[PDB]
Amino acid sequence: EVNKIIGSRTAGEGAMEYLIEWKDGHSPSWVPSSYIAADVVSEYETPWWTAARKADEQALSQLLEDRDVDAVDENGRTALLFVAGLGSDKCVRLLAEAGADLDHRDMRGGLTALHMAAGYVRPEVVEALVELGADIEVEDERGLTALELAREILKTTPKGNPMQFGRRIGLEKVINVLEGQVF
Ligand SMILES: [Mg+2]
Repeated sequence: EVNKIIGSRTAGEGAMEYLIEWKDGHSPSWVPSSYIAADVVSEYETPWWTAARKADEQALSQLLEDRDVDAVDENGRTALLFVAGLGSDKCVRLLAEAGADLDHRDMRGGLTALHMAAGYVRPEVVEALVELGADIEVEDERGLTALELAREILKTTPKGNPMQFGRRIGLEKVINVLEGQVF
């Protein structure tokens, strides 16, 4: 008896709830995602995930009016993780300013936005997350901080062509930022 979904929120640990405009006229109220049709939920969430994967700052800003900054997908990713991995410091800052949990861990290894930024070699995003107050000591399921992950990826990166050489330079910048080195 859903007319439309008119809002989203996180609940508890890792759950989503939706604000429902009811067909029969009862005042809108919050229900767990499981109480209503999967297709109506999926169709409501789509523009959010599209905006995050496009690092579309304008669309994220508009959608935030009614939706939770920390909406999670099936794998426990929030928009912050998607835009951090893509290297969008503009969208990282937008979402942080909107109240995103900077320390959110996913369910595909327990990675944070800082692990995504370190692993995809996004030094400006690592800088931004540190500035904005991410807890750099948060560990993934393997017990690795973002700094330890960056060092691991550096050790597995060969030195053989100019693109690989450049990747190593970016990883070294990630490492220097997380170590708190003087620039
Ligand atoms: Mg350690």
